[PDB]
Amino acid sequence: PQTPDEASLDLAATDGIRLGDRLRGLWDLRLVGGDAELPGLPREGLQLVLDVAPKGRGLIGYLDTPERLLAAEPPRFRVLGDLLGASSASIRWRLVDQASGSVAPTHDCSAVFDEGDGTLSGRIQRLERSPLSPNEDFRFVAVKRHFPLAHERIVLNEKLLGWLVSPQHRLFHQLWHASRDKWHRLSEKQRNALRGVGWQPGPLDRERDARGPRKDRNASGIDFFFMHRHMLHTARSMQDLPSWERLPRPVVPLEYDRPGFIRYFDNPDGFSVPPAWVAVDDDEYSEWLHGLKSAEAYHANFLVWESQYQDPAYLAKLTLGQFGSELELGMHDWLHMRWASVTRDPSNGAPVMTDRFPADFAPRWFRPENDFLGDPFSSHVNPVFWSFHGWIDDRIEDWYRAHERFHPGEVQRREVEGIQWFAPGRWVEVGDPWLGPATHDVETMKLALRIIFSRRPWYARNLKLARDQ
Amino acid sequence: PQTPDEASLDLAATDGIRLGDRLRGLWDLRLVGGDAELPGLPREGLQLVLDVAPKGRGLIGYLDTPERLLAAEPPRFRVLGDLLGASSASIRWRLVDQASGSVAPTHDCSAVFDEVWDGTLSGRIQRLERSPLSPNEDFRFVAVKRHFPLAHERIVLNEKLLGWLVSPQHRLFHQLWHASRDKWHRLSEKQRNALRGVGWQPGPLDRERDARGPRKDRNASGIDFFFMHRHMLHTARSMQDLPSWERLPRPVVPLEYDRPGFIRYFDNPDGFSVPPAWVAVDDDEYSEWLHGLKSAEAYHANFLVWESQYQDPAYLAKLTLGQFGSELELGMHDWLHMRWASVTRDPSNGAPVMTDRFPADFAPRWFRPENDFLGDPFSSHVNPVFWSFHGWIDDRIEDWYRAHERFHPGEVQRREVEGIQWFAPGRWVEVGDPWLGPATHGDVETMKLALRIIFSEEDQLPRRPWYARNLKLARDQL
Repeated sequence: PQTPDEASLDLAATDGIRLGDRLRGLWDLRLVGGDAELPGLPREGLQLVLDVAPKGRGLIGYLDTPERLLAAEPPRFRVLGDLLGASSASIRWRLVDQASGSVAPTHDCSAVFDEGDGTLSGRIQRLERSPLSPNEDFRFVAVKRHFPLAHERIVLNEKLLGWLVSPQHRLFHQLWHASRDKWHRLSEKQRNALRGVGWQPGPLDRERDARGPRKDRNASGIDFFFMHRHMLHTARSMQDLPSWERLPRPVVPLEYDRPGFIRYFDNPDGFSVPPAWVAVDDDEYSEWLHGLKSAEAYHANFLVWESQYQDPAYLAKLTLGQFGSELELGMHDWLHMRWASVTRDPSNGAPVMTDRFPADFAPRWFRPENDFLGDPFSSHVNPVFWSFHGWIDDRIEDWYRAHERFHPGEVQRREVEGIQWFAPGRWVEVGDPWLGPATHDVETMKLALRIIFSRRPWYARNLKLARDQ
Repeated sequence: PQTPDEASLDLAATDGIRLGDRLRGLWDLRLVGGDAELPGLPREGLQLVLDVAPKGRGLIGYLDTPERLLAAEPPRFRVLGDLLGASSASIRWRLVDQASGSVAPTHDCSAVFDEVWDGTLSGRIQRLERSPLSPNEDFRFVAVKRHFPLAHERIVLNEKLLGWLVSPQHRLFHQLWHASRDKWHRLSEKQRNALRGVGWQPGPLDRERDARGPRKDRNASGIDFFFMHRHMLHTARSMQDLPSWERLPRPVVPLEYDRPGFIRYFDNPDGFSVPPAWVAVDDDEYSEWLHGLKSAEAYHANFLVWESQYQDPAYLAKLTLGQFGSELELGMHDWLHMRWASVTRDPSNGAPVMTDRFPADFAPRWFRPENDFLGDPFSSHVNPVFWSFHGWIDDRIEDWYRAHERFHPGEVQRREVEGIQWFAPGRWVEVGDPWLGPATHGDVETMKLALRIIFSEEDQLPRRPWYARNLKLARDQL
């Protein structure tokens, strides 16, 4: 056999990427064995921090006490390895003695990954010791620290929380979305049935489908913006819910800000991106969710949306309906899934792979534990829901200021349903935003939802991969 | 017409990537016009810092004085824009008044990008509080992208060492030493006998050690690679302190996480910054290859892997000294040269040049100290970075010795060879006569004549640097 004549760009494949995702994060480390000890370190209460670039194949990290990993001084031990030929069955890396003034490795580490979000267990070898000596007893078990959920870091008081998780509010939110999004694909038999219970989207016999051919010019976007502004108004009367001023930036890689990287995985402000998960027998959705949560998706899509929707020249070209429709079909769904964490069983919160069936109204799904962002039946319960929906709502004023600049006086402010809104005109197609039957009963909403429905999350049903993906 | 029913990952294409490359960096800003001013800022002496992710389409940055852009406090103005529909003919971004307690933009900027042979941005700024129906405002700006400092502009080589490196004898030696090894397997017997006649065959006569032939990994050619550069380090280090890299330099920290560090990186203070890729005329394959090789994901995918492997006892203990040298040269070595290679430059005045020196072109100007191009062994040894990563490589030989002392104790023996700390022949050291040129197995005009036999023998009329001639793109790159 002949060796390679040159090198090529060796970006990680799916297996290597997923492996790096399993390793990336903060681990609670424990050393076991008669010879299990590291110079100037205790045996228990240690931590291991690992990182791998989104498509990288090298492995970096540090090993020390929790306090020294967050300290500014270089940690005692540094991790250097690579994932060539690696897998859940074999991960290797060396430790570097950063206090010896030398980068030469002092230990050889090998581990196996088992599925608390994961476990690494293996052996450590002192490189100064000869392999011809009796096998040394130097083991370690590292447990990956739980990635804190949004509700574990942003607490919603009982009054607000009681209003969000109530069966009345959950079904309203789901049916309000379901009626808009499905109307264009419902038969008139289904339409007349929803009309019979007053749950048609918009004025009767003049309904405003949100995802049909004329979705951008039928004023459906106005129902989108207003309903959430109405939700923000009532929700903010029960608790201070500040909007995002800017979109959260992706995690800083470990090589440039070690404490910030470590702090990110504690989700301190609840605005961290939950790491993507792998869906059972659905690589298309797993790839889509992964990219949507990636850093390059922030720089390619989210950062663009943040720019466009604060650009007067860009907003002044859109009616309030065009703006709402454009933002809902693109940014809105992606916001939910970027910050979505895995669906948890409502009764105890254990991670579950399956998503709730839309017409499944078992009493457990209504528990406060279910705040899954991928389903409007529960997304409003997540604290992050209000942060980026406040951000969206604030962009309406950028839209108003955009037109006051290029079309002064053509858009008029006006109070609608006790909410700061705008009067109909050249840039406001309608003056009757749809808030459900109130503007145009639990068991009734269930019957309506059953008419519409009677496997991926709701906000992932329209997922589309790029040609390059 | 219909609007999109959903969104999709919108990574930048080649045009968008190159545009972001043109914008990324630090700019000296100048405001011109009767209404040209920004609140709480002077008109002259401003700077603009811009960044775009490797494949990002959003545009971020800051605008303030040089001192405040390097300060920890938030700069006065923040840039937010996007490159949808943008190009050298139109780039737009908004300014945010970070001192106003609001992220709402206060100005609207548009500019055109010129190169004016690193680039120029000129355009207009619009106060958003001012009505467009008002008299046309006079608010222009000209931003000049600051020169990316070269390695020799930040690491100074004393006259003695530098004089030893640029000498025509040393330049031709370095090129012919590489040329002989790398071309031998493709040379006719007429060309081989001709080199043998001048004592420039690679290795022992009639037992030459080609470096890129089928038996390149098992013919001990890698030992000639490691040793010659260790010999070069020894003599060079006797004239100037040339410390090796302990670790490989990390890619630039993005602007979003460390603004001063991002700005300092483009000053190349330690001479170890990665010169931004350039676009080759009528050679997209090479432009993509050079771009990826200089990218951050190439550091994490290739360089960081090499850095790990070549300090992994289990990995090194599986290689003889010849296998190790050959493997490292064919892969990491060439990539090291091109990753830190600044654009080739005219020796007489230093202006960036698109064409590379023809190997058999020995005009007297190429021998000037100005020519320290890393892509050509005729000049790579003159670049200060050359010695940093060749010291790193040389240090890995000791990791290899310790690897074998661990897994094969006593099977590798140290020994002084040609006054250099080396190793004796054995199971893991194929040969004991490293090739340093005619001195070990054998003149200016002679070296020129030999190079002409190798390069000028056929035709000269697809022009790439020496260390890029064996470039290979991954299936995903194009």
